[PDB]
Amino acid sequence: EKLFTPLKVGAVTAPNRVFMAPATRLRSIEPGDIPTPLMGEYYRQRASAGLIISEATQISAQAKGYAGAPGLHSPEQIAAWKKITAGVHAEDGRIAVQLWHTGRISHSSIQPGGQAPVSASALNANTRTSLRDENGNAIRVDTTTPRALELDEIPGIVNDFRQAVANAREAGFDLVELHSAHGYLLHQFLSPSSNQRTDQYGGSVENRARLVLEVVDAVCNEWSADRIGIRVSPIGTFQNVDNGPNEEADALYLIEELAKRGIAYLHMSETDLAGGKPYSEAFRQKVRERFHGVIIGAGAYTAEKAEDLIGKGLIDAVAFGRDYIANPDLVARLQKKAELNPQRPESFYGGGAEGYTDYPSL
Ligand SMILES: Cc1cc2nc3c(=O)[nH]c(=O)nc-3n(C[C@H](O)[C@H](O)[C@H](O)COP(=O)(O)O)c2cc1C
Repeated sequence: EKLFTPLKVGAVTAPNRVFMAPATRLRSIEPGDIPTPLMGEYYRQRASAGLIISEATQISAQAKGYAGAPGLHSPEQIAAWKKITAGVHAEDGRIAVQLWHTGRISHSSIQPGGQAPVSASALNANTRTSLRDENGNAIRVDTTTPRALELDEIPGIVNDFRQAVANAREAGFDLVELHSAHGYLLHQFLSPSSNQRTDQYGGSVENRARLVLEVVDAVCNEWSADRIGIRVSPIGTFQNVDNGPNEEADALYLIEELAKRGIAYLHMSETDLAGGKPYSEAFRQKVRERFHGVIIGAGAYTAEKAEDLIGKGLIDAVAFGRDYIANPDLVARLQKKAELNPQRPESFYGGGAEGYTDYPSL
């Protein structure tokens, strides 16, 4: 078995390969998009993970697309996240913050000034996001048509990611994960289906990857490359954002470019929750030979699949989403081959302690 053996992940060392995947739970305080003591308890319960990757966290107010998702831009947010990271560290854990801009997967009612969200192009995502009703309960609402970012606004986006990483360092996170997956802003630029720009940020793969690579360079300069990871979902379709007709070639281009920066990790979200075609071993080899840090796989993994691919040398760690939602001590359960708690997906999004901090440890 290798799942329970240590792994150096940039500037930190994980004691096992069983990582907690990022999971939006939509329990922050509004107004202010502030993490809570209940969220600190949730993460503290999971601190035996080789690495915790937090729920997606806004880099700015404009980045917000879901009511209840936290930010890392305000002083009050920074102060609250400092308590959460302290709690994880008190339990000898490690925690990374996943940073996002939702782009067009958003709604005007939670944007600054009530105005349209932004994206690469002015095309509706044709999906829903999650708002809150007058009693604070999560509700699904159609996304608002976005405005295309003007060329002169793109430096501000890069600066927002830079500043959020600086804030993550102060807040005590061990690493950052850039959310370049799942149809959110960075992926909106990457994908030909959502990016119809005719400037240097659209067209060719080199132009479509331009923004994400500018963000990577900015955050590496702000902190250090050994503190930066990135989540990608480059094969398949995710929240109506496909990866285009040359998805494999384009993914390998992006990975080769990320490798030049010497970042800590590459986290690949292999399928969305509705499924998709599995990665071939050949494609995993092509990824492996292009990236020289840690590769994290995710998407309906079992311990068996993780051990298989780690032992084949194709990935270094596995991130579990829903199993970690329901099992705070997943590491111990997997080590002892114990049963897992049953999942309650009706409480994944919104609400309070129920379905959040009340899944028992062994
Ligand atoms: C309730 C829920 C919230 C999620 N939120 C995020 C998120 O904030 N960021 C992200 O990159 N993926 C998110 N995901 C995807 C998970 O990280 C993970 O890739 C996915 O659950 C598939 O893995 P699993 O079969 O182990 O659950 C979420 C999934 C679920 C079920």
